[PDB]
Amino acid sequence: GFPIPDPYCWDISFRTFYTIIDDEHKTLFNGILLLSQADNADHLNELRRCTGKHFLNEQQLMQSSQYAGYAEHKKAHDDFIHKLDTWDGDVTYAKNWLVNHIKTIDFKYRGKI
Amino acid sequence: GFPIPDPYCWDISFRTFYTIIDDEHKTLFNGILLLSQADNADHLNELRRCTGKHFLNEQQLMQSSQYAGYAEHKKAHDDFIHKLDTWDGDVTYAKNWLVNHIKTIDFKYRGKI
Amino acid sequence: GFPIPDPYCWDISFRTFYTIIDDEHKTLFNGILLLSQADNADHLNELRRCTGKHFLNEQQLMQSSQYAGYAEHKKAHDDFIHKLDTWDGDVTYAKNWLVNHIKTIDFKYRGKI
Amino acid sequence: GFPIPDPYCWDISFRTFYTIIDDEHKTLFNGILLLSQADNADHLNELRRCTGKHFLNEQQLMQSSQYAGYAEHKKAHDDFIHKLDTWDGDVTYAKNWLVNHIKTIDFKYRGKI
Amino acid sequence: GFPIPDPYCWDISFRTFYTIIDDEHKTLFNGILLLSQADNADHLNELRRCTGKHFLNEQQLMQSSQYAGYAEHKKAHDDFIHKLDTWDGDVTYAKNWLVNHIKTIDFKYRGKI
Amino acid sequence: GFPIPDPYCWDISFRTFYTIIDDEHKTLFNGILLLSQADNADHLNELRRCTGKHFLNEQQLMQSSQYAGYAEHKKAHDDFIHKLDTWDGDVTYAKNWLVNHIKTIDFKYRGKI
Amino acid sequence: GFPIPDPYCWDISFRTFYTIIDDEHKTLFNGILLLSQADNADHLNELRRCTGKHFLNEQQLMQSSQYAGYAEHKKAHDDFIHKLDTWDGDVTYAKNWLVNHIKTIDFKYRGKI
Amino acid sequence: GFPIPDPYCWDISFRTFYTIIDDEHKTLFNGILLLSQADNADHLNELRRCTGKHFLNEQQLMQSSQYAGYAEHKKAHDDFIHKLDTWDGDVTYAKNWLVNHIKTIDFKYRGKI
Repeated sequence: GFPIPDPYCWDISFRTFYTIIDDEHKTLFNGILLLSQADNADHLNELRRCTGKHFLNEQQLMQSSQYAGYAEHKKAHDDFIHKLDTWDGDVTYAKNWLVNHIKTIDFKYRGKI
Repeated sequence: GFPIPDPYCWDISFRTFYTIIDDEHKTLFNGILLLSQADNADHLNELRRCTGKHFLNEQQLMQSSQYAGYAEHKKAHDDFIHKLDTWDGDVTYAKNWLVNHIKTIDFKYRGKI
Repeated sequence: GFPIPDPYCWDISFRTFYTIIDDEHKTLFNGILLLSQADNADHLNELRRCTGKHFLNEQQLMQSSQYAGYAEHKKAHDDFIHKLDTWDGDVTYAKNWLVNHIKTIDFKYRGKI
Repeated sequence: GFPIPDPYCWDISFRTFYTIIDDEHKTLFNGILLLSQADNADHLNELRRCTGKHFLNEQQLMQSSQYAGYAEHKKAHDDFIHKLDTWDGDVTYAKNWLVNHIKTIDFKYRGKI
Repeated sequence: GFPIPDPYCWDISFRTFYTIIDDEHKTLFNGILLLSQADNADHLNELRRCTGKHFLNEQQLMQSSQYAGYAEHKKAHDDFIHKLDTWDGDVTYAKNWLVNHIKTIDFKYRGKI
Repeated sequence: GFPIPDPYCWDISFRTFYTIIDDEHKTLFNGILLLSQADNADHLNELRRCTGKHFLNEQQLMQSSQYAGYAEHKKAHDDFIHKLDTWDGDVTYAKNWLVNHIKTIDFKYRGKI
Repeated sequence: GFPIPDPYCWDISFRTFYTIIDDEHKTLFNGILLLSQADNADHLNELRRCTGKHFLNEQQLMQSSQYAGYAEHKKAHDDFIHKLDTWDGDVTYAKNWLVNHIKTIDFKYRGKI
Repeated sequence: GFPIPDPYCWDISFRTFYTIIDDEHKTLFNGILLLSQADNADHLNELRRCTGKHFLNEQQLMQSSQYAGYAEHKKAHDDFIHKLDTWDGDVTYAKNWLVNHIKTIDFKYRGKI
């Protein structure tokens, strides 16, 4: 278990060293913070758009080097989209999910893509 | 039921806030107006090309954020192409179809893609 | 000296056979049509954006084949941008300008770019 | 004169309806937030990179439609780059600058680019 | 039956009005002329590369507007590649094939893509 | 001093091993061939377009690797554009020019760009 | 059997005449040399990334001209990735594999793509 | 003052964490290695091409985030191009130059571009 930032914002400990990836991640932190402030459709739309987009871009980056962990990673992503598409308002889950995802799954592709 | 513009041209009430989308939509209004002036092959070709192109671009935009309503939207598009490919000269149908499509189906992706 | 379409909308007599160019032209016609219905800011912004975008894209297209008539063409474009930036509500001027510009200046690059 | 969000993070009141622009803005907010926590080099590099990248992309976007307010806008951007290149630790200035810049200068191009 | 140019070179009667397409077609005329001069591997390689490339690009152009005749056209292309991949030295067939293909199959997509 | 192919068409002795470059060259040969059959405007426009496009693309290619012989090369190109812009019907000049240009100036960048 | 360079580095005998391909190949020689110096995860990651990327790019190049040997070539590539993904430390195999691959399989696409 | 790798090949101590940059650097190392084996034209062309291409790409990368140290960096690059354009066979200079350039000038932009 990694610490959950408060305020729930990206910090340099999340750096992957892929600047486009890092810049997209900042948008996912932000989407989750807005929902924590107000659980509404606008905020969910914002997060869901940024998530969908980030997951696809990152997947494309993985495929460009035929990354061996692509299948498993894509599955993790798809499971989170499902959660956003069946949103129940569990912001705590989302806060945790994103921190652990970056620091354990994204961190495993560093130097391989 | 939304009002059918006369002359059958795009107005700012159709704005989606995606400038490329709006610019493509203007070409679909125009294609339908020409057919209303003269139901010939040139006019149908023009509309059919612009429709095919717009539908594909918009679909690509939807996919870039893994838009959850993609499947349903694509199906709506494909049904209209079919109509254009089996054209019977029913310009009234087309005039209605396009107004309702933009204002109810396209308007639902705003803020999500 | 060419006729002014009424309603003020693109027709196949304006085809340049550059589909990209034709599709952008359809947006300039629409832009002038809106102004002709309501001379306001939303409508002028719409024409202005489309005009600026079309003129630059067309200019790029000319540059790609090192078109001999570029400088003269670009000077024509810049003059019209200038009129839009100092709009005076002279919708008749604009209806006229566009019709002649396409049918005389743009028709000139066909087959050369 | 606009309120400063606390915590210093992007919110939907800043939406420009250009998703690319909004997503880059989220990175400038985060950049200023880091500096507000720790005024060090890692944090300033992060803000500086994101700022330089966003300003140039936004500038390109303005240029694509030959935006009339470009020169004034670019001069605003260049002044802020300059402050970052001679950073003085004035985090309050930066919090302020960004908020007003978006809500006044960037809001101005909406519908024109 | 259309006349077979002699020398076997592209002329403006083959124009499709798509400059990229026309420029690629010129390379197919050339590939067939070389083979007519000397039926060797170099010449076949040249034609086969240019054919493969042209067919794919043109197919991509067709798909961008969801051209209704794509399937039939692609099949015609694939049948010619097969011939090149099982080359028997029948230059007369190839000379005929290309003239008839452009003037009857390619000419049918004009204004639709 | 190189032989002039008859018929005036590209052959593999002109290969530069840059497939893009070779394919554009084939269009310049064809352009000169048309003029050699009929010295008219359709034919000159065709050569002129292809020439302008090829020279700029090749120039870009040179620039991408910061080619040392660029300035000299570009000056050669610009002189020939100039002859085409003041065409005098001297088809012999053109047949000659192209053959030597490729086999001397273009052959020089091989392996350096 | 072709000679194995020592030091295990790319030389001009490996030239394919496709500069992007040659530049990528240099990265595969380097990846294998590092492993020969120290069989660790960093070195394997480096080679595996460069291999995955090169194989995909080259495959894309093959497909752009509908290269007839694509299937067989892709299979050869996939078999090598498998080896890297089940790495047993047999650097000798890898040194041999790459030399023979370039000089017999890659060399067969020259002039065809 | 950094050690010179022997054999003169890239190693992970040179990583900048910009995979594109690292992969281009590997080509400069190889270029200098060839010259170190045979001081001829094929080898110098190879280094020169790769150097020109890498320096411009890296320069573009710097420009994309409006890097503060660009002008100083570009001046360093241009000096080395100049040495290659007036090659004197001083391979020791080159081995040295590259090692220090990366480890001092290039290492400086990390995290800022």
